Amino acid sequence: VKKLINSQISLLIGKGLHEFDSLRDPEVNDFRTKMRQFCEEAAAHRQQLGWVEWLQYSFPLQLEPNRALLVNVKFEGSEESFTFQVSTKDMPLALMACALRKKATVFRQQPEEYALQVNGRHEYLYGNYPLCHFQYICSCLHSGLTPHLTMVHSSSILAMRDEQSNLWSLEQPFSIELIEGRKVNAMKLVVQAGLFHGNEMLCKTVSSSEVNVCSEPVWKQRLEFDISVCDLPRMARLCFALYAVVDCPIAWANLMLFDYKDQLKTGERCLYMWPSVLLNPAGTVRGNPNTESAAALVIYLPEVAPVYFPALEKILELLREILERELYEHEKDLVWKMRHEVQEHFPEALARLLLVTKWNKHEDVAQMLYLLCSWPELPVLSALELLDFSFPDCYVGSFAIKSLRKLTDDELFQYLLQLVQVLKYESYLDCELTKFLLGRALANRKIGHFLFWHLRSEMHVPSVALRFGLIMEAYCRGSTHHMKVLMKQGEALSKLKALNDFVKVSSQKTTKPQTKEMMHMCMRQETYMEALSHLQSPLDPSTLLEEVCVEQCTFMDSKMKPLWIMYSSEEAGSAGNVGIIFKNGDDLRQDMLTLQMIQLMDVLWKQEGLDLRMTPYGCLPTGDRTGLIEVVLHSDTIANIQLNKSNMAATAAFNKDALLNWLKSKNPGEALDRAIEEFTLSCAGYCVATYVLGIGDRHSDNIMIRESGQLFHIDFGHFLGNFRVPFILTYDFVHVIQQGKTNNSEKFERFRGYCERAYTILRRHGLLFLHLFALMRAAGLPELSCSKDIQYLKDSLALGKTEEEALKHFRVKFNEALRESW
Ligand SMILES: CCn1ncc(-c2nc3c(N4CCC(n5c(=O)[nH]c6ncccc65)CC4)ncnc3n2C)c1C
Repeated sequence: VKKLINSQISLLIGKGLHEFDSLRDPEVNDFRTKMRQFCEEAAAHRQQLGWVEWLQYSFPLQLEPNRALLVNVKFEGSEESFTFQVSTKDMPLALMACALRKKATVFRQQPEEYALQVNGRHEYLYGNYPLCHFQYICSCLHSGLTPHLTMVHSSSILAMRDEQSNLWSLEQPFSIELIEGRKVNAMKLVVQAGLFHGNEMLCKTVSSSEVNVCSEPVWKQRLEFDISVCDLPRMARLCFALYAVVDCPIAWANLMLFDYKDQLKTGERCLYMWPSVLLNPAGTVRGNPNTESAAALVIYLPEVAPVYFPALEKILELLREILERELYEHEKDLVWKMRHEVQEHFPEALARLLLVTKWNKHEDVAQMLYLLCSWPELPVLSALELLDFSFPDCYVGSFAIKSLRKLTDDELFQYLLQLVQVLKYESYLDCELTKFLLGRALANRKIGHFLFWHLRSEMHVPSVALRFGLIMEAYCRGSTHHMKVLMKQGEALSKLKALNDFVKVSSQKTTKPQTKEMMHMCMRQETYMEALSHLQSPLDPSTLLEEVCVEQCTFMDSKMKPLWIMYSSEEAGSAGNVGIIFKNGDDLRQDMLTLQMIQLMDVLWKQEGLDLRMTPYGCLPTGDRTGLIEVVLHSDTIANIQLNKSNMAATAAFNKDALLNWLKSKNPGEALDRAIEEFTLSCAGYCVATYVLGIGDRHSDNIMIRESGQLFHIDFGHFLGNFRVPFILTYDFVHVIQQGKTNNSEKFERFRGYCERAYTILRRHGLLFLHLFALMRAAGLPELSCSKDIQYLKDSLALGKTEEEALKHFRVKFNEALRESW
């Protein structure tokens, strides 16, 4: 029971709980206890919520960002069903009323006491929303399906809730002693060091002497820095970089001069260093957990008495506009001088002010903190900038979190990826971000679900394993029922990896149709049939992966042999037919980030009243170079369509005609003008999106098109011009945009109009894209590793330029892409 839950949580996080105890770090012991209570309390509150409020936790409504329609409905106990005529603008209650009246006429004798469960899905229909706003109904429109719903009474819903229950006086120049080592290299060895607050240095870099290349060296040098003990900030960081010289980095190590309880770090410290794959302030402040092979640096932090960092109470007592839109020294002085009026008249310039203050001056810092305490709540966009590595202070961070509490579950969900990456900056295990995320995660099952997998995937990384395992453990104490749902997924993912290795070996000896049959034999085995069937999709907790259709399952013949897994459900009909791509051996983190952005562009466009028919399909990294991808049904690649396949409905003489012929065959009659509008809008957005993000290697094999006419791109392994990518236009698309005519300038200017509208809309939001890409420098993706990668986004959107200049410059780029297009 208790051991079962503990051994289940270890099974789930992929790390033994005992490994946390064996450290004997009281910070860790303190984190597990504080959080467990926090998380446990959230579950207690959650058990007293009303059935409709419970549905908002467990079944978050999936909405869309005069005409009637057919709809099927039924009840829980009985299996008989009925159909109705209802408006797109009608409410769930209106639908539930006719459903109640039809049962009241068949049964022969209160809509507010029912909820419409989508059959064979983890979705419900309720609230003050017109039937059109629901994704499941909006889906039934384009597919022409019959919505099948179950009338679940308030009593039955509460039965599910029940069954799912669980100081300044020290004015000496700061110094430390450098004792001995235990490393390998061959020359002479040196040890640089330095103090930091964020990216900036608190003083100068003090190197040691050139001891010869050969040992477990001994220096025993008192390294005295160019800064006083009184001038050290609460979040002072001390780096170390060991290297050889006659140029060669060997290892790096960082640590906080203060502890988590605010006390200055005393005496003797052994630092287990990480390799290099010169000085790295961004890197984690905890030591390498591979104690055996990891080299080290033993040092002494001199004592000075039990000294603690001053409490708040103590600190509390201690041509202007022209430049406020980096800066000079005479300007830095002006900004700092005027600091009072920046609070009063320019509160949203806080981030700019914090950068001009001297963090190596406890007076400037006390006066800065003093102002910051009485600063007003900034916007969510401004708060995201305050979570940058440049703002390490806790008071700043705690205030940034204060301003992100207003995020909706959907706005939180949009930024969640970046919020998990900021935890990699965090100096102390317990923090407000962790407190926030975890609290929000326990308030919404979809946020908890998605946060979980964001943590769970990076467990194989040593720098975060401890941090993330602890947060996940906490979540499982708070979400005991969801933990089981998540295990079923883990077991499925566990099998998928085993099955995929088989398929990878098999393909090297045998052939594809044999491997395919061999693979299906493995799937039919007892453990695989139970493990891969019946589970909520990791890509979408509302989709249910029920019966795995083994005959339809396969893999693509491409290096990593990605598995193609297909599902079906009797209870859902066609809505229960869903496919997933399991990938292993490649990192999908970049693909998820490229997709997150495309989806954000669709939101910012949709918010300005512009729907460019984008297809931001699910992609979820779940483990070590492991993840799932969502199969977008009723779609095929341009290469598979351009084949110009023999005796198909799209037989064409030339390549240009292949595309449009495919659309005529999938959208006959009046349906084709809708499909070309769909194609034009989606193409505009994907032309703009791939241009802004710089997505190269765009061949017909990785560009797709839906049977509805919507264009979409796949395989986002290379972004930000890291194969300077130009704007791209293919003649085969221009031809379709032009309704299959060599000259339809009428349509072409509408198209060019969408590319111009879209492009400018994103420039107005250029800072959001920059603010979110700035927090991803924590993640460590090969192509999001420096300011030069952020410079691509600044340049592509042209933020330094005005609207007039950027649009004029973009029209030339658009024309240039049109000239190169044959
Ligand atoms: C990063 C990888 N990635 N990202 C998105 C995707 C991806 N591929 C597809 C797809 N495909 C592309 C591959 C096609 N295909 C083929 O031409 N030969 C095949 N053999 C076996 C299976 C599939 C085959 C079938 C249609 N159809 C629908 N959605 C998709 N998504 C999200 C992919 C594959």
